[PDB]
Amino acid sequence: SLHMIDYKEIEVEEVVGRGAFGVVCKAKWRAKDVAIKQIESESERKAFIVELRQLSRVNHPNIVKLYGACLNPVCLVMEYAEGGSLYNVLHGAEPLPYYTAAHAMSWCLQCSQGVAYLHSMQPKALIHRDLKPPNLLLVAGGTVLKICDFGTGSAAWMAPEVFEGSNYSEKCDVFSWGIILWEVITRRKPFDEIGGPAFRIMWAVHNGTRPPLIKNLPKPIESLMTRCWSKDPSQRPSMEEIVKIMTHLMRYFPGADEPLQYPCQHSLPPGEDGRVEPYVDFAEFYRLWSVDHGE
Ligand SMILES: Nc1ncnc2c1ncn2[C@@H]1O[C@H](CO)[C@@H](O)[C@H]1O
Repeated sequence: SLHMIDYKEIEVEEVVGRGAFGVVCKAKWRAKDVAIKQIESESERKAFIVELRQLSRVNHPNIVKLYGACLNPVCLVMEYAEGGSLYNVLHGAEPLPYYTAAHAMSWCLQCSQGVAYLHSMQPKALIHRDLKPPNLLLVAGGTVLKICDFGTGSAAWMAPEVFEGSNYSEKCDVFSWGIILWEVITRRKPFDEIGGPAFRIMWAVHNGTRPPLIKNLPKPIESLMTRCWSKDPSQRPSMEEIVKIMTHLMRYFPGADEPLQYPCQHSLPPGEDGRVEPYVDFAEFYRLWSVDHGE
């Protein structure tokens, strides 16, 4: 429930991308920089309407803010994520930014906060259904993360019970969260070594295949990550529990407030061993952890 806008007051600019349906472009509105997604032929009409009703209910710090809409041509006027997508930060073009373990953990904590808010909606919970880096936006110097484009999304982040058509719950979003955590820690695309048609990934994941273990990952983070990957949905933690756990771990990950400002020359040596090395460094975590415990 909120704000209307007339297309004639919006100055469309360069296309910034295309998601599940419409097309997102850069733009201006009332001298404020905005981002807008419009339809490209009805059919997206139905979907766009659902997005409106949903987006009109949500109000949270970690979810893209909607400014208004319009059926003149029909489009959403959202806030412009200066920082771009998390996909582009991770796997984008040449000058890729350097990021730390604190950033990675912080992005994941903020993601779970936004999703925990959706899962706690009343009358009934909203499931995202399409959690993946292309749908995670960064602002405030790549410091603050926000979720966008609700499913209502490649097979690399989908919970197996979802492809198999079968019923599913908010626990499908918890599975995607687990994969995104592996992905920001290793800075590798999940199942990139499978490729081919999507059905080859679905088959692998359906038979129990998960992203390779990370070398030297902290036990408390590894256990949280693998629990989210559980075949059995009921065995995955709730998004609320993930928020509590991640919040407590952040105590050993200081520096999440620092903006992304250094360009890194990221290598990436695959060689399918029996594990992968993390992109981020956990040496400070262990030292700060050790200080609070025994080691
Ligand atoms: N508010 C926004 N600001 C900047 N880019 C956006 C926004 N919403 C969606 N996008 C872009 O939409 C493309 C298609 O969803 C994504 O790759 C993402 O970078």
